[PDB]
Amino acid sequence: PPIISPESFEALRRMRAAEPTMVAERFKQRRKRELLGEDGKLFIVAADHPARGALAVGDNETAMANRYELLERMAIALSRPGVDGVLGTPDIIDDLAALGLLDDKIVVGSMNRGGLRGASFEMDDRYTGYNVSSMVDRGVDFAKTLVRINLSDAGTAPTLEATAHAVNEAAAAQLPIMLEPFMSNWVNGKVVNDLSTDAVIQSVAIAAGLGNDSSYTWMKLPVVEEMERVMESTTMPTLLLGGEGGPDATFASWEHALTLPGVRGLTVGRTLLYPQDGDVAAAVDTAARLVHTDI
Amino acid sequence: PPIISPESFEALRRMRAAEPTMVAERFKQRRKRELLGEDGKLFIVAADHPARGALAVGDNETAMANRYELLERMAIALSRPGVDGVLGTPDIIDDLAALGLLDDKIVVGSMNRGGLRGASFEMDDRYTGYNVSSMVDRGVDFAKTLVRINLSDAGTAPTLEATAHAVNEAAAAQLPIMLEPFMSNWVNGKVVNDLSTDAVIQSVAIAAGLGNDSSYTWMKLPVVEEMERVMESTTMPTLLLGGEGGPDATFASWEHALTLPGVRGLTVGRTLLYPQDGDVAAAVDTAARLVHTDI
Amino acid sequence: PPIISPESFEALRRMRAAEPTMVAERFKQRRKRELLGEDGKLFIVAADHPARGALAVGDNETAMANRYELLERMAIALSRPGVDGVLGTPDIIDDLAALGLLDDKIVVGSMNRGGLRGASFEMDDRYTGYNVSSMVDRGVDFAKTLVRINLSDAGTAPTLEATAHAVNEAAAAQLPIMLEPFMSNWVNGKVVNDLSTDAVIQSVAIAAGLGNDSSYTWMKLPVVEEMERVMESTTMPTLLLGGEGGPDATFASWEHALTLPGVRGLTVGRTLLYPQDGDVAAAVDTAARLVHTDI
Amino acid sequence: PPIISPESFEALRRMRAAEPTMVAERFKQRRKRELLGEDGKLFIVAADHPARGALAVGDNETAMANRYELLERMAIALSRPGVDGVLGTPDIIDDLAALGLLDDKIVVGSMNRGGLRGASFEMDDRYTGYNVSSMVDRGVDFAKTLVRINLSDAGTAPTLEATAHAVNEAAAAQLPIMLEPFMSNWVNGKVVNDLSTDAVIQSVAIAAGLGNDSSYTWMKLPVVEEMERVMESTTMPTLLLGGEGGPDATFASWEHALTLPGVRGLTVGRTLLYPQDGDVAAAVDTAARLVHTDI
Amino acid sequence: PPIISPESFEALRRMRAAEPTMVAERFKQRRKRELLGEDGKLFIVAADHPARGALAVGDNETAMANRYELLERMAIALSRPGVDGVLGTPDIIDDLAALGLLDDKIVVGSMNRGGLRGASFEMDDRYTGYNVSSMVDRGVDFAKTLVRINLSDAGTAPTLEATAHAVNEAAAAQLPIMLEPFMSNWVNGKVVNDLSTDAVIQSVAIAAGLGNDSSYTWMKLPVVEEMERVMESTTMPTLLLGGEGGPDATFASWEHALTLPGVRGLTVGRTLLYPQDGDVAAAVDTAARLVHTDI
Repeated sequence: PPIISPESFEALRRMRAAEPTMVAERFKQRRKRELLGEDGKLFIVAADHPARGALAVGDNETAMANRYELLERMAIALSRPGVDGVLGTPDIIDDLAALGLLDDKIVVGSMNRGGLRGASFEMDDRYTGYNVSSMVDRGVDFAKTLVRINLSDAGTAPTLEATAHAVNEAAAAQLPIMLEPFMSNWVNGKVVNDLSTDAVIQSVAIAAGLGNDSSYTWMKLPVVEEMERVMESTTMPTLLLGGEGGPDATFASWEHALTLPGVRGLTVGRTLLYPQDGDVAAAVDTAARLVHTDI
Repeated sequence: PPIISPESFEALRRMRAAEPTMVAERFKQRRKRELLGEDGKLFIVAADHPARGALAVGDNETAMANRYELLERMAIALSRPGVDGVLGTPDIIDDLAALGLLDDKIVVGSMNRGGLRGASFEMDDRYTGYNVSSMVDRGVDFAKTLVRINLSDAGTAPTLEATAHAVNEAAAAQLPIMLEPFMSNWVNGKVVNDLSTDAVIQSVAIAAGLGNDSSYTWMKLPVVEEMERVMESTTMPTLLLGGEGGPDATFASWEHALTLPGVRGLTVGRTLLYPQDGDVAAAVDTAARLVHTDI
Repeated sequence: PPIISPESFEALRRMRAAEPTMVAERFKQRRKRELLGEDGKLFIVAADHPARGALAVGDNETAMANRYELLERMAIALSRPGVDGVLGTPDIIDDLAALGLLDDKIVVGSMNRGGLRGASFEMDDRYTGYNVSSMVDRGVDFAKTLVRINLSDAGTAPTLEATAHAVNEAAAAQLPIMLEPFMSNWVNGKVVNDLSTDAVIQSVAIAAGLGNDSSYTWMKLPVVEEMERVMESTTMPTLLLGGEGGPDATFASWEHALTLPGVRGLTVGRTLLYPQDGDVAAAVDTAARLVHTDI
Repeated sequence: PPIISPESFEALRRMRAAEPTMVAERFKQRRKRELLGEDGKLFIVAADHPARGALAVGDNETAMANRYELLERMAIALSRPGVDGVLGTPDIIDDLAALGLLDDKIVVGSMNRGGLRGASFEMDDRYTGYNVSSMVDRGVDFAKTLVRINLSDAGTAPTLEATAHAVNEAAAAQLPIMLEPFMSNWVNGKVVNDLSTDAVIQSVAIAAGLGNDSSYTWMKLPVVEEMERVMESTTMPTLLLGGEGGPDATFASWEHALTLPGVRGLTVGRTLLYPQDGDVAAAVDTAARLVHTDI
Repeated sequence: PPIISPESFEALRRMRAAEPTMVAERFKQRRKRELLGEDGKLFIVAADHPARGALAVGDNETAMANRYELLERMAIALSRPGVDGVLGTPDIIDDLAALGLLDDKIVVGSMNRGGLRGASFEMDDRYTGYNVSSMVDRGVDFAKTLVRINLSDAGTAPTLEATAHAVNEAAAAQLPIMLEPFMSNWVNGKVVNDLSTDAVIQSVAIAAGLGNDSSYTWMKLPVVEEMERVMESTTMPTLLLGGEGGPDATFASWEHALTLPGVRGLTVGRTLLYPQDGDVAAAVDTAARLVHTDI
């Protein structure tokens, strides 16, 4: 049985059209919760890919292209016990908020989506989404940024500076800010993130230094080879991401990394929503029971 | 018998040189109306092309080049029952304002016209027209932006960011903002919008994510192949546009798309004004009865 | 006998050097007048070319190079009945002011001179002179901008946006702003304005759309082929300019265009200051009698 | 037994996660001291390299890559008598602060880290770390900037201007600001600082002139050939840096330069932390006794 | 017998190090004087070259490289009767101020030094030194700018605009501002100023037009061929500069130009300081008597 009835969607569409003020109102009447629960772990489902022009999972066009299904898959994930929140661009969060599915959940807002997938300028990842001002006003609990560092692309320069400014603002507002770093290179006209252990470590050392106050910054890192060595890179709270996809082996790598010093949980998207098979509720539970061992 | 006598036009010119404050005065004394009527549909005639250096329809030079005829054709459209409003640049609106043609009408203001037609820099569509400040002050009811996304042109970058800023301001002022997205490519030295179903869908996913609050943003989309699939791209209120031209087949495609979830009406220009045959009223009427079934 | 005696120039020099405060003081004690007289026509002499690195008339170096003669020729023009005012950069206006020659005259300030003549960057015409703030404070009556639109030169982009900002400010301050549009192309490494009828029309449609309020904008257009057709381009008050030079034929073309709808007068420089024969007063009077026909 | 225990690091990781406010609080409760002691000399240990993407010492990857060891090595240095303070990016200082290791110490904050090591854009060293605002608020005692001047790289331009702005702010806040100048060139695709006597002198003359008030600016120079001649370049307080590494000869060169007019001490990192032998305490003490001879 | 004793210099360094507040204090306790004396002439010694990376005079490296000798040579010049003041970057002026050599002297601060000598970007002469704010606060009496205009170098564009802004601020603060214009070209990879009569004239016409108020702007021009014709370029107070060097012939050209309309004196550096021989006092007294005929 679907979490969102076609009747609720009629109300959502109908709301944005004639009662736009209700989006913000329902957002603020939202029941808030502490960032960290009793077990100090966090599990967040991500869906900020579309806004960056990335609808693929294994299926290019479809998958994420259909916003109604994206919302349904999200609603399912959020209904499963263990999921603390969601990460999304303003258009995704407002819908979920309007639908009333964000009570007692953690909302993470994606700030920059400028570096569109496949763009000649995707290293110049400009800040096009949430900004601290709107997050503070709306009550989102967490901020997130994508910081891809391409040494041979001048576009990285303005991105490093803009990220530093984002941290300045986030820290000053005492708003936790999640940075997703990567060392990236142009290979055959496409951007490929370097997932080697040393590259990840170098990206963390760089990202950690961005901002005039790094007391509210978290790391969103990829589970890579030799992960206890990558974790010796920072003292900052870290959340793991589940990229491309590959299945049991994937969950196993997370389980191991999840035990490392400083790791506080997961912030996965592509893999949990749109699993290789047809069972979102199942995939989300696995991950969930991996983060919150229900002690 | 023209809706606009040469006397009215004499009064228009004279006023602009003699009583500039009057333009604003007549604009504010304008009778306002609710955005959405009883049937919740909207039909708007567009004429913001000239300011972007695009006077063609099938006739390059002429057509739109003559501002007096443009205004007449507009006056006719606005006089026909069913037309809720007009979309134009400040120069266009001011004239329709001082000519007393704006009663009970919805005014949409074009914001960016920098990406001139045929320019080497037309992907760098800078904000050269209306801004939220002047719209709020003047009382325009709707804001509109052109967001062409060209993955191989760096000019797209600053346009994405400027559009995000426009939405920030529009949302904060609770001013509905209409975004016209497109995926565009350079082909033989000219910019061509990709009207394939998947391109339109990708452009919507990107545009929707622009801004720090997307609770006041609408979509202005082209009627394309497989349109019920394009509409599964957003939950946002959508208005259809009638590009180039082609006639009965055109109206038929609109009629079908007009039934899709979330579609709220039309925002057409080139086709309704400057109809192939000689009758703006007839063409404007055909579309009007398609948007408002006179229930 | 010159309108300005060396004793008077000596004082001008002494003042600037020894008591700069007197320039602004004499400027504000200036007797002001209504923009439009009883016949609603306007005749302004222009001299803002030097600041743009353009001293030629038919004579490259000399002509305008000598500032003292430029001022004399200006003083003569301003002394002839019929001349309502002058257009100049701050350095030209201040001198004419400190010399006490601006009483009961309309002052027009040149805003942008960045696009220097012969520069590889002359399409990037930055705002280097008067700004609305100083004009409002000083009491200048009119603002003027050069808006050359070169479709193949990226420099046009920032110029369009800066011009839009100038109009924003001018309109908000209720300060009339004169835009001089042109379509320009690079030909043999030099910038040449396209004076064909259709190009002028296209430039007007673009310029008219610049700004968030176009209720205070005027047009400064070149007398071109088929001018009653160019005038069907806008409803805005227009002033004619006399470019290069060529003499009786020139005055005749102005006389004809001067009868067209919306044309309010002249804003000529090179041709009346600097006449082929040397008689400024004669040249000026001819022009004046064409503007104010003593009706 | 390490200065920092596993228990304190765990305490740290947990503070950053659940009590982020404690970082700033512990920072402000910090016991402050006068900039210059009784002997007027200063000895500061530097560790702002990681944030710039430079983890090497003789060992590329490792060395600085492990943040926990970096902090330990820092804790050791700070515990040795003679060390007045530390220079670091916000992430480094924050950890030390939380650890309770900055009492009676001088804190210097690295301002720009944009010019990443190995980047095509490393001459465009943007301001990505501490800014005067956060330093004044937090109570850091000193500001530091890297000013590499590459005559053939346009990126130097914005760096010179940004550095000037940093000095403007630092001076206005009466915050001492340390500039590390260098003349740099591209050699075989890599940036190499010119350590010749004349290059260092030229860099000082340039750096000294940056800012609208140079009454709070210090110099951080490299010990080079003919150093009493380099010191005849400025009247400003200078601190010496220990670059690459090379050992006894190194200490000897410092000892000599340390006697020159205007030299006030050391600000060394790579060499004292990460010495060729396994002894941070030994290396640090040797340096400390070179700065404060205990008169 | 040096003007600045070594005990004075030691006191200067010690001040910059432990009492930076004193620099500003001694600067403000400075005895001020009227800009123009009884004879209305002005003689200023310049030393803002180092900050621009230009230490040469005939001797590359040395000459200006030694800041202590530079200050001594300056102290000598300032001690000679007839020298009204000095032009320098903040680091230069502060030292003199702290050394107490600025009483009853005119202080001119150099604003821009970004266009470093030999840089690929030296036409992009950014504002890196004094700004109006700090000059007004400190009490400097005059502002100075270098405005090199290179028609084939895009870097000139931002320099023209930044200069215009400097004049805006200087005029608004009623602070005299000195502009040093030049037409420059790239010749064999190096920047060479065009000293032909017509080029100088063209540069003046351009510079004079920069700013929104040119009632406080002066000209700093080079003594060139046909100088009474160059002076017919402006009505603005002018000061002559002594470039490269060449000796008796040089003084003679100044003496002649010094009689021209509008010329108010000298602002020379390279030549008076570091004379071809070892007689600073002798070179200065010559220049002084030339500007101030003891009357």
